[PDB]
Amino acid sequence: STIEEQAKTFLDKFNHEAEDLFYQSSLASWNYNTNITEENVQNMNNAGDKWSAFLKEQSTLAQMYPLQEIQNLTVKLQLQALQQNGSSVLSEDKSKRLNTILNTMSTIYSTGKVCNPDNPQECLLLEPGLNEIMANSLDYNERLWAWESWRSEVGKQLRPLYEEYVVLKNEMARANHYEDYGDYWRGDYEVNGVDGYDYSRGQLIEDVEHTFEEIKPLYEHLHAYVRAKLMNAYPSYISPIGCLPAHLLGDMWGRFWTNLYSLTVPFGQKPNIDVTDAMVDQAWDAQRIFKEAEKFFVSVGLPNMTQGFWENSMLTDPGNVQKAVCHPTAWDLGKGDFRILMCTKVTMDDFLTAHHEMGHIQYDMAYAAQPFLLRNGANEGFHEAVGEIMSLSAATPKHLKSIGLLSPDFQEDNETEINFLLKQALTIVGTLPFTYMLEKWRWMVFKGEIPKDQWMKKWWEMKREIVGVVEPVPHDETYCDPASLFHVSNDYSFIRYYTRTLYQFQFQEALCQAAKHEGPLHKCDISNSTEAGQKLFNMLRLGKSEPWTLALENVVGAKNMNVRPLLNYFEPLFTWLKDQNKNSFVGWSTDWSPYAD
Amino acid sequence: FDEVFNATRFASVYAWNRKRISDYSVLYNFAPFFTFKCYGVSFTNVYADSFVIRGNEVRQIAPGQTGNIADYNYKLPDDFTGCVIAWNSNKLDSKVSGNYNYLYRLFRKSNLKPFERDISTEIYQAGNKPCNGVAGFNCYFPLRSYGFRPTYGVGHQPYRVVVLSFE
Ligand SMILES: *[C@@H]1O[C@H](CO)[C@@H](O[C@@H]2O[C@H](CO)[C@@H](O)[C@H](O)[C@H]2NC(C)=O)[C@H](O)[C@H]1NC(C)=O
Ligand SMILES: *[C@@H]1O[C@H](CO)[C@@H](O[C@@H]2O[C@H](CO)[C@@H](O)[C@H](O)[C@H]2NC(C)=O)[C@H](O)[C@H]1NC(C)=O
Ligand SMILES: *[C@@H]1O[C@H](CO)[C@@H](O[C@@H]2O[C@H](CO)[C@@H](O)[C@H](O)[C@H]2NC(C)=O)[C@H](O)[C@H]1NC(C)=O
Ligand SMILES: *[C@@H]1O[C@H](CO)[C@@H](O[C@@H]2O[C@H](CO)[C@@H](O)[C@H](O)[C@H]2NC(C)=O)[C@H](O)[C@H]1NC(C)=O
Ligand SMILES: *[C@@H]1O[C@H](CO)[C@@H](O[C@@H]2O[C@H](CO)[C@@H](O)[C@H](O)[C@H]2NC(C)=O)[C@H](O)[C@H]1NC(C)=O
Ligand SMILES: *[C@@H]1O[C@H](CO)[C@@H](O[C@@H]2O[C@H](CO)[C@@H](O)[C@H](O)[C@H]2NC(C)=O)[C@H](O)[C@H]1NC(C)=O
Ligand SMILES: *[C@@H]1O[C@H](CO)[C@@H](O)[C@H](O)[C@H]1NC(C)=O
Repeated sequence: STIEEQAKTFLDKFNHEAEDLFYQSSLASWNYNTNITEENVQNMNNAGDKWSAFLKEQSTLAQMYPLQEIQNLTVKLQLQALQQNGSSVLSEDKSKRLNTILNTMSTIYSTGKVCNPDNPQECLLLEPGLNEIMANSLDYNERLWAWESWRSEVGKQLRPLYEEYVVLKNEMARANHYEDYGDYWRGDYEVNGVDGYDYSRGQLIEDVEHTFEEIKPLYEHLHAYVRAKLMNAYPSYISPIGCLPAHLLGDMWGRFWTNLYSLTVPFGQKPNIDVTDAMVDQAWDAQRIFKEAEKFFVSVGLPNMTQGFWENSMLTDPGNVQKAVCHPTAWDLGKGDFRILMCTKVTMDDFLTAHHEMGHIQYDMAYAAQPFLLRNGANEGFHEAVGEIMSLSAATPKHLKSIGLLSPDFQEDNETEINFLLKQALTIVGTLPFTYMLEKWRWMVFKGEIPKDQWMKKWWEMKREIVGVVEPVPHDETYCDPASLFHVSNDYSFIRYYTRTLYQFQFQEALCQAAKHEGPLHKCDISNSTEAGQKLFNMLRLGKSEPWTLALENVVGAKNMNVRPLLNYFEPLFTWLKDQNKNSFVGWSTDWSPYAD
Repeated sequence: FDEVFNATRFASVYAWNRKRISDYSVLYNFAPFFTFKCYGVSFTNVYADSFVIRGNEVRQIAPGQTGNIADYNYKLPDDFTGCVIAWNSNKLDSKVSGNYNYLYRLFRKSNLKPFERDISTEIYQAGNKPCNGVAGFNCYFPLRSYGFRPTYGVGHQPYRVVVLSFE
């Protein structure tokens, strides 16, 4: 009866009621997402608002147990994840204004349009048609028009709203003893009071900045290669000692360099491994794919599928009028109900997204015994890492030629694996500088070290200094370039895409080492080995009940994120690049710009 | 026997039907019987109790267990003499929008004594300031309810249990 038995008794009732209402709300949202109408929208919003109201009332009720007296750990973790005041600590007017500017920013980003300069009645949105020019065109002037016009005609509507989104968010976060909004965001990687696995909210910055300093020797070489190859498709526009113009990078922002593969392919006479014909020649339906995926997962030692998963899931595209949302996801409806929603075709990319989504479902199944509030990955970057290693391992010739899609003969050469590794690096390594630099900019903006009359100046300075990408037209202080990205104008954290890329290769190396692999790392397949399955399950089954610095040690052997596994993955490409840039100039100078002449 | 094995409705766990009864071979060649591990055997008269619980709780109806069922709802002694059977009724005891007519208790002041039944409905008192018959802070209503639905994984579905006792 001291202070703790009361907290435990209260958490029991909370768990029961929350489980029930959550199942109802999630079932409504599923029944809307797979079958769109006008009544299902209301049947979903009803349960949604009911669940939100219940959570708000229970949070207001759970403030009467002083956190500084609970001596357990899981009880304290639950009560602390429940006591979070969140928003609504502001006055009413400020809360309403914050909601309104959030909605306005999302609407502006979603339905903004730019049109031709010689026929102004021919506009085109961003998603179907603008970022189709950026990813397909080979004209300098057309890409420049698209890039400039998006930022000049949508980025300039988001600045006066962002300038006060920052103030309102900063004030909300300061009203919770957090010192700014950036600290609130970093407050997810925090561990307090475990005596051996501590982690401060201020050490994440130092660790990110220290592990990024060991990627630069590889990113510089990939940069030099991409530049010396782009200098043959846009001659007399790139300078061999300068940066890369920001509109030649494959998409509207340069987040992934994966669209430059047709331009910078190492050996263009060797076709890539692509099994789509041998799947059609054997009548592989939309259900043999998932059977092979389940077989792969049960091979290592993980359970089967629940048999309620096969009947309720929407694996194929439905009939004539069943309009749905074709975006592959895994659903965790609760009460022991797991489902998959995807509209699969008979291809090879769907053959990998199958393994990805079933990995998500396996993670969801493993920790379903924990209390309600402790059902999640250890932090923001664990779930996608676990999902990604499966797709990484299920796309190798040593696995395809044993499933039955490739001839048992047909050995692979080394040129094909250099092709594969370069296409992997164009989307794995070419996105780490971007992510790190954008998150550094946002942290420095929220903290207060960049006054609001120096946003674009600092943004383009850091772009030239960290990423190696110069703008093609000067941008004064009336623009707002970061807010023209989905995650910036919709208030989503962005550092998870950086720690995930490290956790994923750490997991893959620690799992391939237990399966007794011998060759290079990019050829390993964890299938048919039970020790790897056990080592992965011993961390899957934990959830949020333990600090993430312990869940990471259960599998790998270290406490913080490392970077040596990633470079170990890319070693062969690194040696080839280091021998292909003898004549070029490795690096860049931050003074040249495409308009300086 | 014919009455409580195939009836149209079964009883809830906190208040279970009891029958002091005044042919065994027929029960076997029947419904899946997802568990039939008894103990007493490999009489004057026999009692036959029955109830409806969750799936993953069936492993708690046994001598020397622990849970919110064998501490507050139904407990067997350590020298149990009868046996226990349990099977699935997912198609006959579940409906869309929940089957809220099955209850169980998750709050009590003292653990049950073997072969006891608790029907009381007093407001539980967790704190130290007395409650005086009204819910609120630190005082709860001790009878929740399964939300039985057909789209549940095996383990959250309803299971019918029947215990036979010897003496
Ligand atoms: C998908 O949604 C549509 C409309 O939201 C459903 O169509 C109606 O569903 C109700 C449900 O009982 C029926 O009574 C009506 O007769 C249906 N009308 C038509 C025109 O279809 C549809 O049933 C939903 N899909 C499924 C599989 O239930
Ligand atoms: C309070 O902490 C104790 C240990 O610090 C937890 O005890 C565990 O409880 C689970 C659930 O019954 C058992 O399976 C473990 O064996 C217990 N551990 C030990 C060392 O005995 C307890 O669960 C915590 N409180 C809550 C509500 O979870
Ligand atoms: C969370 O927000 C509340 C206000 O919404 C803060 O203020 C306390 O609220 C409780 C609610 O019962 C009052 O009893 C206290 O008098 C309030 N003031 C205090 C405690 O100084 C509350 O402090 C906030 N807590 C956290 C952890 O953010
Ligand atoms: C792929 O393997 C071939 C097979 O040896 C390599 O070809 C060798 O290239 C070196 C270059 O210094 C020559 O000295 C050898 O004579 C070549 N081998 C033969 C049999 O003639 C090729 O270099 C490898 N390519 C990559 C990208 O690693
Ligand atoms: C996992 O190992 C099993 C058995 O070691 C493999 O299954 C057999 O593999 C041999 C060797 O090719 C075949 O002759 C048998 O016909 C296979 N049996 C079956 C039922 O397929 C299996 O191929 C291995 N899986 C992977 C992905 O390598
Ligand atoms: C269980 O009870 C049901 C009815 O509650 C019995 O079902 C009857 O079975 C006989 C023989 O198979 C049929 O002639 C009747 O028509 C059935 N009744 C109905 C309503 O369908 C069943 O036989 C009982 N089984 C046992 C083992 O006791
Ligand atoms: C998985 O399912 C197959 C048949 O679908 C079965 O033979 C196998 O035993 C199952 N695996 C486990 C661990 O039960």
